[PDB]
Amino acid sequence: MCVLANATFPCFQPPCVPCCYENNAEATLRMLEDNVDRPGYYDLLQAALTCR
Amino acid sequence: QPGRFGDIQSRTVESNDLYANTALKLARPSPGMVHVPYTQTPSGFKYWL
Amino acid sequence: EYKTVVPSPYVKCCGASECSTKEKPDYQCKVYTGVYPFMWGGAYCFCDS
Amino acid sequence: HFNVYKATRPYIAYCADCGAGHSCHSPVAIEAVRSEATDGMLKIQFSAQIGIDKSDNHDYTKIRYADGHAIENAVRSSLKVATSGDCFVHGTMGHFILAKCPPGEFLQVSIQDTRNAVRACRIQYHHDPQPVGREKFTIRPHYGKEIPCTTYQQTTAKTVEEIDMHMPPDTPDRTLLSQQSGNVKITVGGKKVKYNCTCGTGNVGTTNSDMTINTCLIEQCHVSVTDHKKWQFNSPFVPRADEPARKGKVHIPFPLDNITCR
Amino acid sequence: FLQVSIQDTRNAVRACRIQYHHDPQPVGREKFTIRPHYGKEIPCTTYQQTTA
Ligand SMILES: *[C@@H]1O[C@H](CO)[C@@H](O[C@@H]2O[C@H](CO)[C@@H](O[C@@H]3O[C@H](CO)[C@@H](O)[C@H](O)[C@@H]3O)[C@H](O)[C@H]2NC(C)=O)[C@H](O)[C@H]1NC(C)=O
Ligand SMILES: *[C@@H]1O[C@H](CO)[C@@H](O[C@@H]2O[C@H](CO)[C@@H](O[C@@H]3O[C@H](CO)[C@@H](O)[C@H](O)[C@@H]3O)[C@H](O)[C@H]2NC(C)=O)[C@H](O)[C@H]1NC(C)=O
Repeated sequence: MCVLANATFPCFQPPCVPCCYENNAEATLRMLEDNVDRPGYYDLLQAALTCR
Repeated sequence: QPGRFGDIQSRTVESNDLYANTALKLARPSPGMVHVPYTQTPSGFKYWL
Repeated sequence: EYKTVVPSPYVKCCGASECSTKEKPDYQCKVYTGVYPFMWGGAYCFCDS
Repeated sequence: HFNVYKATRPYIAYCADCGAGHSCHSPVAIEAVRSEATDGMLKIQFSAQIGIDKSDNHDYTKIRYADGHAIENAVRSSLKVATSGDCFVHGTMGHFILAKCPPGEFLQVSIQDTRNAVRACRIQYHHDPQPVGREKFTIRPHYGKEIPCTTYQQTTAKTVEEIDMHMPPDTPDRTLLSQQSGNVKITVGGKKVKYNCTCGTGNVGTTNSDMTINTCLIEQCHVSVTDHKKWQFNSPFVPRADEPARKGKVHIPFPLDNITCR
Repeated sequence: FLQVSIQDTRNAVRACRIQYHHDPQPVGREKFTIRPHYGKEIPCTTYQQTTA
């Protein structure tokens, strides 16, 4: 349900997996700020900053 | 009314709408400073308690 | 008991900010002119007044 | 693991008096104090988050604090919270701290510096706890009743609470300008800075390298570091960046919970 | 009361204590404790650190 410009992806699997923050923090936070109103915000927060 | 029981009212715990009458006001910042002043009557539930 | 929410202020350097109304409980907004804020490293807003 | 604290940074705000009656921009500034638990525990917000290292790794000994757009580290000992008397620190995570204090008329928090200097902040706060029941006792007995009450627990799980975060504003600084002879030099090191000089033709913009204007003195230029990679906080003492706001969310630890007291 | 104390040369504490009623009140019309971030300026007095 989360949206990136013209992507409209499910929030479990944003297209930045893996290491969204590590590859580009700027873009990850700019995208994650755009989705504060969506109910699936916290799942996207969990998936955006979790990698090994 | 502000400062008394029921200054803010909500029709139910889950209700989305809220009535608030607390006399909130803003003031100019002091020169060379960034702080958003305000004065605002203390709570009426606390006062009632 | 209520809770007053106060966001960080918006400062425009050589500009004016136009007050925008919105539907919040007991909402308050103002714009003040001629500020020259300072921060820890110095004063930003080259623009004098 | 999860580590939400890798997108968040400590910040510098204003403290009205720093333990001496004078004001300065301090890294230990106190935001709201919450006292909505019946046993009489407080939740203070720092501006320096405690429990994580400079290098972002969890640690029970290191605490993070801002030092002039550069993050520094301090030892968990020497964290003192006090009122008229002296408080007992129960919890510790992020910006938040839990303590039980004697009645008083203010409270201050303080930590050591890297140079072993005390940095503090006190605020006026009227603390007068009253225990639940029909008696105003001070200490629990060895024989008594149990009455229900509430506190803050030490769980740091999903909490259903909010903090608004946002990108920090462009911090101004004037230590980066050097005038040699009719030319200016701007220092570097991994920080892209903005400049606006009223000397000649169009010479504004951002940079990651030194240059020489060769024209004017330092009375016309300035530097604003634009560290823009990680969230800080939505604090009324630091300005915003853009007109319609950007915003974010982070859960806070220590939720309110039901217990019984004797 | 108040006392003043210091360590000795042999690392012993030496103290002296007197009875003194201390009850300061700020200048103005409010009995506050800590200065606020927003208020007025009222003239007062102090002891300076100059030794001239
Ligand atoms: C870099 O700093 C300079 C200040 O030296 C900024 O220039 C200032 O820009 C504002 C807005 O364009 C000017 O205000 C204008 O004033 C004229 C009257 O002369 C009025 O007709 C306009 O409607 C507007 O109010 C301001 O005068 C100008 N300062 C000077 C000395 O000319 C510049 O904007 C800064 N650059 C950036 C990117 O922020
Ligand atoms: C301390 O314990 C009391 C007593 O249980 C808590 O009050 C109760 O909290 C529950 C939370 O689930 C409430 O249940 C709710 O009931 C509504 C009914 O419309 C339901 O729609 C919700 O989904 C939810 O299940 C309950 O109403 C509430 N009050 C009672 C039982 O009188 C209190 O929250 C506890 N305090 C804490 C945990 O800090």
